[PDB]
Amino acid sequence: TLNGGITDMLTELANFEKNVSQAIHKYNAYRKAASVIAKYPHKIKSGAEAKKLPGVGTKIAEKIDEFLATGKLRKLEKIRQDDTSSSINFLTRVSGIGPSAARKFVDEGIKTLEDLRKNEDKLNHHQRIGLKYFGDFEKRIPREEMLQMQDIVLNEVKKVDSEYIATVCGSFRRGAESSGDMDVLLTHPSFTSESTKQPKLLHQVVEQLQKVHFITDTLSKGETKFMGVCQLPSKNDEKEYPHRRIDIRLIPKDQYYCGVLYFTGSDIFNKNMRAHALEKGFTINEYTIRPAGEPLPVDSEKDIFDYIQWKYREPKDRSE
DNA sequence: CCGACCCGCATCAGC
DNA sequence: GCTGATGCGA
DNA sequence: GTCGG
Ligand SMILES: [Mn+2]
Ligand SMILES: [Mn+2]
Ligand code: NA
Repeated sequence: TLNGGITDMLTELANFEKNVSQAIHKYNAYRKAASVIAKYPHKIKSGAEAKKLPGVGTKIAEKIDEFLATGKLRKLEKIRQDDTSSSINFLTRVSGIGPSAARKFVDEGIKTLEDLRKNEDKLNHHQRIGLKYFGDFEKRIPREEMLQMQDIVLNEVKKVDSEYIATVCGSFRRGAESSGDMDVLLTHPSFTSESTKQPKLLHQVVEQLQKVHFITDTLSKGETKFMGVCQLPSKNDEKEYPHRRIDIRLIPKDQYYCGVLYFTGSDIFNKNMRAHALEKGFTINEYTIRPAGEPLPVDSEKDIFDYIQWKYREPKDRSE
């Protein structure tokens, strides 16, 4: 329920705008109208009614009519049948395949996972992992596993250096009963915004997690960001836990809190809070919040909230 | 009528 | 080689 | 797509 009929239709319209139309802003517009209609409390019984809401303009209001009147969106119907667009859309679901490669692949007739597997040369490194773990990466990871996942990371990071500070942020920090990836925030004293008193700080952590057979594959690895694959150690004659995504960020200690607010999200919430900082006369990024002038001081997450006249929303409520 | 819409890493285009 | 643009995903 | 200059 919950105007679910509309919000699906919108969300579906959005995924076709990103993946097929490569119209990133129409995608955002649709998801937006969707997240708003989702908060509206009433059963929308009219396009005009929905048009009262912000984010709902005419076109979406037109579409709500066709939907409410026919239980169907003839555009969406056509799109779902369409071999080309159905494929470009599907392949996006492989990490490393955005809309741009999706369309290359379908142009050359590559349209399925089977077609991808027997085209391994035509896949860069990332897309080859994305295929190899296509299943696992769409599986949700239970909080019970998030915890097992947390222990290993905190345990191994301190084994490298007792001065590191590692914080699982993301859906996890928001109490969510299950999460998609493992987002992890990392800080060390040598790395500050002012200076980099030690190198390989991220590397060390990655190699250690890789030494203990926790991190199994790398998608992208820089000085300050890691994107990777990891796997709980299993038991004897027992099923192998699924392969899971993990993102590690090395934030300057001085900007720790601007990084927490950011890696905690949510993404809809983040753009919702960033878009309110601009109108309140501010710019908020994972490092700083600026007036764009000099770095405003920060020693709490709420500090950022008051700056834009926002009541502090406990991490559990930033699920927008 | 029209422009705006909230950064790190890999790969590629081009010099 | 190098820089800068683009894709992709946080 | 939607909104505001
Ligand atoms: Mn996450
Ligand atoms: Mn993530
Ligand atoms: Na993808």
